[PDB]
Amino acid sequence: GSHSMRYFFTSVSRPGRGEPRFIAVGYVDDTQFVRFDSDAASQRMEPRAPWIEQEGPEYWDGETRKVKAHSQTHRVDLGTLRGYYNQSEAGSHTVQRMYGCDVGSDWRFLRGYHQYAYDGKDYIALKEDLRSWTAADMAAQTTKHKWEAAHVAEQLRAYLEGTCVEWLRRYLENGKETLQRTDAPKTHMTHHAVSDHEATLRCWALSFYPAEITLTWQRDGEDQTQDTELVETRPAGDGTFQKWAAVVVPSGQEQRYTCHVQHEGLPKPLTLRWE
Amino acid sequence: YLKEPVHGV
Amino acid sequence: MIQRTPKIQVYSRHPAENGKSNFLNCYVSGFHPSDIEVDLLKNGERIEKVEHSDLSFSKDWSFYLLYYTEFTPTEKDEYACRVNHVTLSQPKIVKWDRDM
Repeated sequence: GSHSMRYFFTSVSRPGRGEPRFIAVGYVDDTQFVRFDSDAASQRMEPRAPWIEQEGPEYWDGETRKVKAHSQTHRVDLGTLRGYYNQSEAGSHTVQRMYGCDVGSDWRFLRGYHQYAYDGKDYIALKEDLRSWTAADMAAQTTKHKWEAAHVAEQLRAYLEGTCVEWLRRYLENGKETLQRTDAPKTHMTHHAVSDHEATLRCWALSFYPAEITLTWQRDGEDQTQDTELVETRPAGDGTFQKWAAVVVPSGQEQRYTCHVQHEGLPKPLTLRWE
Repeated sequence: YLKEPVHGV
Repeated sequence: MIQRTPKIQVYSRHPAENGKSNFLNCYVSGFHPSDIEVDLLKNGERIEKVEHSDLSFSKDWSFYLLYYTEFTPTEKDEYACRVNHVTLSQPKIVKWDRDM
């Protein structure tokens, strides 16, 4: 079972309303475990899953210290970029940052990431080799030269390949029951007459973890990709996920159609058929 | 476990 | 600057069973920028105690949030989600269907 650790950082300027908004959230695979909100009263990194609540005050005091340092860099960054693009001080702008690491089924480093966007577009990203940078424009090229001269990539590499994966492993061990579990999908199908010569067949997958899943319809064993309505995998609210797939079936043809479900929590892919 | 330090753009 | 319109799904945490406690969700995703206004309605009126997840975003930078509240479904009552965002001329209203 491959795993990842990821932090997502959102910074938004609020012209004439004071300091910019800053949200930090941390995830292990598809489970959120911490948060920081600039507008909340605690002004601290806060637990968002029971298993991390067992870390003591040194852990929390340290994460709070580092999350405040991130916020402060993002506060200076909004003004730097604004100057780089010669932008007015009246418009609201958006900065986003994402970093983390993935490990494979052996729990060993597979890849590390550090990406950065300005107003929803790629601004600067660390390449896969963890030594070079991908700059989206001249403003970005200016950030690149700065980060190159301060040896930022080398510092990131030591974090993503070392510390990042070490703490991922610690987290996987500590939140074993939550994070090392798989919840196979609970499946069912519904049939709803739409008219008198056709009907909607819906295939459901519920209460599954993790979120990755393949849910497809076939007619005589042939893919119906183009003829399927497929919703985006959505969160149930309790740590599990849901998804459905539907097709409009001509009268008397229910038996030509099969619903296919692939998921980590299933020992063998399921083949369902209304009958 | 957050990284540190964090350099400006 | 980039403007991406929210995809909206309105659904319950558990399969709807009349008279049994549950959670009504509104999932908004794929949008940008992040200012967004999301309300849950019961027969047209705004539900008051509505919570939401912490702001986060996908690989293409688009944001996503879950809005949710406790509820007990009934044969009668109608529920909906009403969303506002800079990409929408007016509030988009999506009705809850127990089969979706």
